[PDB]
Amino acid sequence: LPSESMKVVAESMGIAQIQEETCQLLTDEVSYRIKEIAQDALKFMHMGKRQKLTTSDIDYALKLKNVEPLYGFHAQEFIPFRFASGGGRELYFYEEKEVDLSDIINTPLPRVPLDVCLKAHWLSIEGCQPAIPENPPRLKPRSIHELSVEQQLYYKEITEACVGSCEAKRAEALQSIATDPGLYQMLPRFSTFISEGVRVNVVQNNLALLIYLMRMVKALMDNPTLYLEKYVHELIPAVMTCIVSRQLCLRPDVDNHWALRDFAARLVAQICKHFSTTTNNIQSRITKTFTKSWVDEKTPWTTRYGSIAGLAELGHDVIKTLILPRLQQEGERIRSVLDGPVLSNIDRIGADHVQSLLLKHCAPVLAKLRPPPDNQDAYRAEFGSLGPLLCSQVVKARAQAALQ
Amino acid sequence: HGDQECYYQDDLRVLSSLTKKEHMKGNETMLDFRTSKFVLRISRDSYQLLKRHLQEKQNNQIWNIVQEHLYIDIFDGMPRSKQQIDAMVGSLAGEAKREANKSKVFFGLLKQDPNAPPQNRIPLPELKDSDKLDKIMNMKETTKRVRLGPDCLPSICFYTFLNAYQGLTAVDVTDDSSLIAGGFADSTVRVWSVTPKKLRSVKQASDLSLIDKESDDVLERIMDEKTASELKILYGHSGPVYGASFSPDRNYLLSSSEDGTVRLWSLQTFTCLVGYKGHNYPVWDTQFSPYGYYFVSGGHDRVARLWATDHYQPLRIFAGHLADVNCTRFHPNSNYVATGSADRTVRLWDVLNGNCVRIFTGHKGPIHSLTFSPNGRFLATGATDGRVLLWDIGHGLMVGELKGHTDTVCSLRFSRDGEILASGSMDNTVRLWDAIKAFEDLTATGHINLPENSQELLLGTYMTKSTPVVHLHFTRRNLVLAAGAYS
Amino acid sequence: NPADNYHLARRRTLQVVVSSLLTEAGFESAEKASVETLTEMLQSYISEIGRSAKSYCEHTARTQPTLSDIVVTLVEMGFNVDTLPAYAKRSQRMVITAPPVTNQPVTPKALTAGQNRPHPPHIPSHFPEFPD
Amino acid sequence: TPLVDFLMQLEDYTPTIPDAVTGYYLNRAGFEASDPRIIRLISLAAQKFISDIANDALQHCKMKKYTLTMEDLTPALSEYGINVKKPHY
Amino acid sequence: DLLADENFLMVTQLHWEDDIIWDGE
Amino acid sequence: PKDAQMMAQILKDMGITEYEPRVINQMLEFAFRYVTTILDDAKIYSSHAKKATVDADDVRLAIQCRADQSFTSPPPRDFLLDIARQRNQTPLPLIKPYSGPRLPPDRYCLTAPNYRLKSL
Repeated sequence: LPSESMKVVAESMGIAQIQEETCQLLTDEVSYRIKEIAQDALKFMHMGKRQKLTTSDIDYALKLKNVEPLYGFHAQEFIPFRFASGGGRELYFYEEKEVDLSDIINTPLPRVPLDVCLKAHWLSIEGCQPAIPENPPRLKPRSIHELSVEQQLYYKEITEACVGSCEAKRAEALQSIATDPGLYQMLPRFSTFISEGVRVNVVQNNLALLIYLMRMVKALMDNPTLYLEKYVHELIPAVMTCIVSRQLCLRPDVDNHWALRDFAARLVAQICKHFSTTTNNIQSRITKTFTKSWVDEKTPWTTRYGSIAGLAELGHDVIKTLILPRLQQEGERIRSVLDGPVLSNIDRIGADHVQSLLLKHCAPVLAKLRPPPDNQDAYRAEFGSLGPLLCSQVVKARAQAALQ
Repeated sequence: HGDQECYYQDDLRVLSSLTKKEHMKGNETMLDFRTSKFVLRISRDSYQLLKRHLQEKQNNQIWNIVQEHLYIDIFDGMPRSKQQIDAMVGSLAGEAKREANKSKVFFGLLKQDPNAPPQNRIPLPELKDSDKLDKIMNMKETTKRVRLGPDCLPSICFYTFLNAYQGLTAVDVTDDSSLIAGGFADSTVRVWSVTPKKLRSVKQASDLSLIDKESDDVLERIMDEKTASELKILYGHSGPVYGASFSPDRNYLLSSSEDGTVRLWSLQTFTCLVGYKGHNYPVWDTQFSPYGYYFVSGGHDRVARLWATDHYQPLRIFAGHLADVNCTRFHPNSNYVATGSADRTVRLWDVLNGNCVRIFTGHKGPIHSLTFSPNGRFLATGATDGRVLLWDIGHGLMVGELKGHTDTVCSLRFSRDGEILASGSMDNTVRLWDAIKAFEDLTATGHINLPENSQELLLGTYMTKSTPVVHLHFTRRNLVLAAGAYS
Repeated sequence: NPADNYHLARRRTLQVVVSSLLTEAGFESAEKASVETLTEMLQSYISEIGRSAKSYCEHTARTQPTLSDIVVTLVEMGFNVDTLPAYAKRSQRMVITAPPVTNQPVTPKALTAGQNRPHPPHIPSHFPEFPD
Repeated sequence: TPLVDFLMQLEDYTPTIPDAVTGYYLNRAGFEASDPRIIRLISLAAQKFISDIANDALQHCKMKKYTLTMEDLTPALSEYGINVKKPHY
Repeated sequence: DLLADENFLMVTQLHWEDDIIWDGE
Repeated sequence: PKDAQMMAQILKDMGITEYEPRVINQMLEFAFRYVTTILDDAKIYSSHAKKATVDADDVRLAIQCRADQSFTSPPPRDFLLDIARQRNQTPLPLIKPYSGPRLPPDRYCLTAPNYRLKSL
């Protein structure tokens, strides 16, 4: 240790005018005791099998050398505090050095973790390591398929379970897709089965077939082992079709699910724009297709509602800028559905869903950038769509923020 | 200090702190280094050049330091190659004399074997009818025992400790794979049943007084069903429990810890019975005898004690090491105790007379694992250099070095037949070595010429998911068990 | 992180205890280093009656400590035990809540049920089944 | 015997320190929770020790209230024979 | 950097939006 | 910091690559505790010798009178080898064949009726 730190300590104690040989005598004695303890604290690190040298190793190394592990305070009578340590304090250099005494009481205590249990598994089966989650990772000859027959049978069982005849079968197959480590090298056949399926499954609008395939896409995405952005060029136009397509079946009975089909598709769409991101290829391409779906005149209202759902779930900054200028076209579309008597078509249902989603999204956008003053009739400057009900939604959001 | 060998780097930094006299007067390791003699095994072809440079009076003072502080043990040999000298050096007082490794060692098993000791040499306990009932069901397991070899590689069943936020410091498994003990840093021992049979305590003394003995099933009528768990926690150590050892009759758990006591826990009442206070210092290991009466405990005070579960004081003190006795292992005949240590030596100790009969040097780090061959003829040792050195016991000359592991090899075991040595380290790997092709060849020179058979002796590596392999166990049907505490 | 929450669930419970004991006929808004000092003396005090009352009972060949082992333990720390019935009956006495449990769901896993393969005769039935 | 009559009145009276926290630091030292009233006396004896220091550091703060400092803990623990240390870093 | 493998993956080089079935009939 | 960056070099010179962040903070807390008990005893020894300046012989006295009490060591090799040969000369005792659970005398074991208070 440096001697110019030992003279600062001495003159801040009342011992002034110390010589350099007196001061060098202090810094070779205490630097030996640090070296004697750190060599002795490495014994507790090597028998604790942790190669870490935690803060408690010096507490036992001090107690071994008959020195109290008491730090920051030394009791000359020893009777109140013996060789038991006080685990020091939580330290940071960047601390506040003054807290309020009721701030420490009102904070929630951390959760005591689970107790130690003994689980057994298999490192090796007769020499081979299994891929369980407890483990880390002139005629030309007749060729063999690159899948095994156990793997091909597994693919057949998982695909016949993922078409959702039974719900428990689906859910396991979805978890099996979500965490099989060896599901690479089978992934082309899964991507092709998804893509091909949606395209011949929108020829007749079979909603379950589609809701099961979208859940299969979601189960494919959250698997951490497999490399997906080689196959996302097949995955993205499948989800795009699910959100922006018309429904060939009866829309009114399942339009509630249809909103969820567009709900699940817009979730996985913004999750795909969150991952796999490079410069100006994926997110901007689907944003441009969503905007030209919106600005297109005389749309199908199923497509229009799907395009709205897609443009709505894109995050914080997207919605505010995109909706701002449109504050009139949406209202005019709602007014046309209202005026024309035609009720047996799906136009009225599409209009109500679109208006509710646009209004609900507007409430956070308004709650997010501006105070909640004049929540009664100022929204009449924005054609009076949600008005006081929008203000009530903003108030509910403020109450949720207060609860947080 | 700069022109020293690279494996002395942790030794010199303790010396850089030592600059005063009173700093060294309370170290007690350099105090014993200053009074002992470095052994320094050299050949007679090189000693003639050394003594022709020291007997002259031109130097006359470095020769005085040599003949005061250094022993020199001379042996006759062809000169060893640099990679053969590198295999058998690395210890303070290194490369001990051949006159230490020439004593007669009874390395054979008990019951003719001429290398076997008599049954009345060490007073071993009787074999009871419940202990004779154990060996009847033990040979039913031996019927299903597979011959492992280099072809039928064994299956490894890893018993990982999942949460383990108190640090797991000690594992032991019973000889039949029925119990698994865990020594933890929160000063607890935790017994787990791995068979589908919950851990029961015996009934209280009021309940045993109303039942009768004799009968025919009193080993079942006394077990309390009110107390039946898959886990029993044992409290009473005031420190992290470093050793854990079962008795061969599946009672009598042993545990040693930082507080300097060895504790004998019952497995019928699940309480503590005795606290053996002989060390004032952390007892780093303990093990029962394979016959279950004696036990050896090695601690920080550089001795290993021999206890008997009947005396509060030890019977033998094995006091020749210069650093901490890290490991203590009994021979399969329990007449000999191998104690690895932190001064890079492994020493066999006769239970009679307490004499060191073998000194095995050649490790570069502190020895953290020892195991014996089931023949009793060989001894595998592992240390922090990642080297598994296979020693003979009747000869005591090494050269067979298994050097596949990277970090500290903390667990070794041979197979039940002896066909495979399993090694587990902090590299999170369970390596399997061919323990038949390693001893196939097996003096007047003290060495057998080092080969590089490590690549040929590897059968598999078996990387583990972030989990240091603390224990390795072989089921009696030759199935590898391992326990790790996933980090 | 549930690893450091093994220690911080009980040390930050002792921080609420000292913050509740320095408010009873006393302070508000204490210094930060003065709270981690006093809760370090509190943990070192519970750990010292743990080690010494276990030592006094095990000296008398017992395993669990009675009342007579703690009233000799507190005497050897200089406590004056007789003042403790008056301290327990305060009107300012408060109770600090115990810390929450990490496994709030307890059993939230549907699991993956797959069975194939049996056991060779060197593996008993109580070891885990061979996987798919 | 007052202290036996006192401990028999501790099936009620949750103290200031919880028994899940007092019992944690007792289990760390080998003391196991046989009787929960035994924990509440140790939790009361550890409260009274900290309370006697904070009540005597208040007298060393009135001469120089409203803030507990290290220069108030220093003369308060000096009659106890405990030399407290300033971090000085 | 324009020779990076991703540039050539056909998700970043194909107008796959045109595929999404818009009111198929 | 100044003195905390030298503490990370004392550990790295001892080969300690991995350590907790609270390890440096409490070795500095021990090093501060050790120098304020050498220098506290140094001015006690200076007032004994009646000199107004605490010079280097006072710190030489306060180091070697604190190292004579605080930092002890295990037993020496000439002490361990004398108590070994005094103990290893005694022959091993024979074992009674059916004594039961082999234990020390009951005043050396931890097996007592182990009472507790009646709840009332």
